[PDB]
Amino acid sequence: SDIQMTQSPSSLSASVGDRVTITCRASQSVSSAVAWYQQKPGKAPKLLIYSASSLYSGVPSRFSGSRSGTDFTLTISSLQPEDFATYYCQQSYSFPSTFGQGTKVEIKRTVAAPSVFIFPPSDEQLKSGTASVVCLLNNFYPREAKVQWKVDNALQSGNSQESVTEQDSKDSTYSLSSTLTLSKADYEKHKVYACEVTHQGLSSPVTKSFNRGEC
Amino acid sequence: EISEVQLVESGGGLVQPGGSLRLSCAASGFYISYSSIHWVRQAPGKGLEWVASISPYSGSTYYADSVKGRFTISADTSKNTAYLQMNSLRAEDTAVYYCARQGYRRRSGRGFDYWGQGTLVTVSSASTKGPSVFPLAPSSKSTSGGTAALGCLVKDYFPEPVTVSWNSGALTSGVHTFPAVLQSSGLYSLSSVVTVPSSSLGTQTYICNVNHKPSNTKVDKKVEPKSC
RNA sequence: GGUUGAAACACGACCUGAGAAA
Repeated sequence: SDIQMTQSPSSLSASVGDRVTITCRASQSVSSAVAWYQQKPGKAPKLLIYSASSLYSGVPSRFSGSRSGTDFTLTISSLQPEDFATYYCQQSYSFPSTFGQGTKVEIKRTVAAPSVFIFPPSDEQLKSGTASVVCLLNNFYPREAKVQWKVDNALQSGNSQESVTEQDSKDSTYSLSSTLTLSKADYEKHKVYACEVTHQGLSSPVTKSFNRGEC
Repeated sequence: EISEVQLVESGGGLVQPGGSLRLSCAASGFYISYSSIHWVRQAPGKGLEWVASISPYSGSTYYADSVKGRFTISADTSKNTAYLQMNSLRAEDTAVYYCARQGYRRRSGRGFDYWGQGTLVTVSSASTKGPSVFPLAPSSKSTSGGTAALGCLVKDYFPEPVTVSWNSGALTSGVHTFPAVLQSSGLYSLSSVVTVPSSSLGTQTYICNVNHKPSNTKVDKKVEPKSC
């Protein structure tokens, strides 16, 4: 029966200057042998707090930690825009060491409408039998957005994928790509390709279009 | 010179199921003999999972149940390097593996104060494939938010990762390189885009520099408005 | 439980306390 670390909340969204707290409960006593880390996606975690309440040398003073029994709290007293990350607690009271499941911290800010761009497939790609059509939504907030593909005014389904950047470290926006994949034969059969974007920054949905082969 | 604490990892990459791999963690700025060294891994979309550790003075070793009997941690103090030898690899072992230094007790308790950069281990029977790179062409007729946009589409590559720069790194403002997406073919694709002044198209050159080390692919692609 | 030896075990020194497997 390994010690479990239960983190809360699963995610939070707070503005610059806000006080944020994250908690972690150990399933049994871990004394004060708890560390907190900050991790950017795909990067090494960084040590913030050790022995429950001690600030690691060099870490900014807005971070602090505290213990009450088996409940551990990480506090950020005044959130900064680079503080978006997943934060993890860890117990090293006994082997095996165990980690909490992470709390994702997002920087809340004002609404920003996306700028929208559509890209036809290149002639070079078509020669290999597949066509990729790309829609870009640039520098928007919040993250939620709908992208609808229309081919000759017919709504598309099941043939696109989306990817999103992490938040901008300066102004907290996202960008998003939507890629529509068609066979060359299907691409050549139709004329008008359109990307329709709905987002709370836009009063009305924005559609970008091109005509195949028409410059 | 200033002596910096550094952990430099190597040895990761693509390995067939049932195969073996040895990861290395070469340390500088401190003598590994006097620290506990740990391995921690992170599977795609999952959290941190502690894997193994080795103790100073004794060389005692410890393992997570998930790897016990298959993985071996060790340290060669004469090379200031720690190792994770991994046998009988399964798909569930696919992850970024990190080595970490447990800090000095009086200054950091048991916290892990320095970490390696991570190395990706991919357990799969699939073959390495280099990407194709296609232009995302811009236009002075296609402006939004006061800019034009252009980019490069990097497609059908395996395993991760690829990296993209623009104009050999001289162009960074407005660049967005999206996370890779796994296609139904089992190959990855991503795009990298940049917003630029519409007045600049035709006065300025935009080249995307694509790197896929697993295949030794280095590709530069000029992105220009089409003559139309 | 805490301090401390570059130190969770092994190899050492301590503090609190009836006892640090408390």
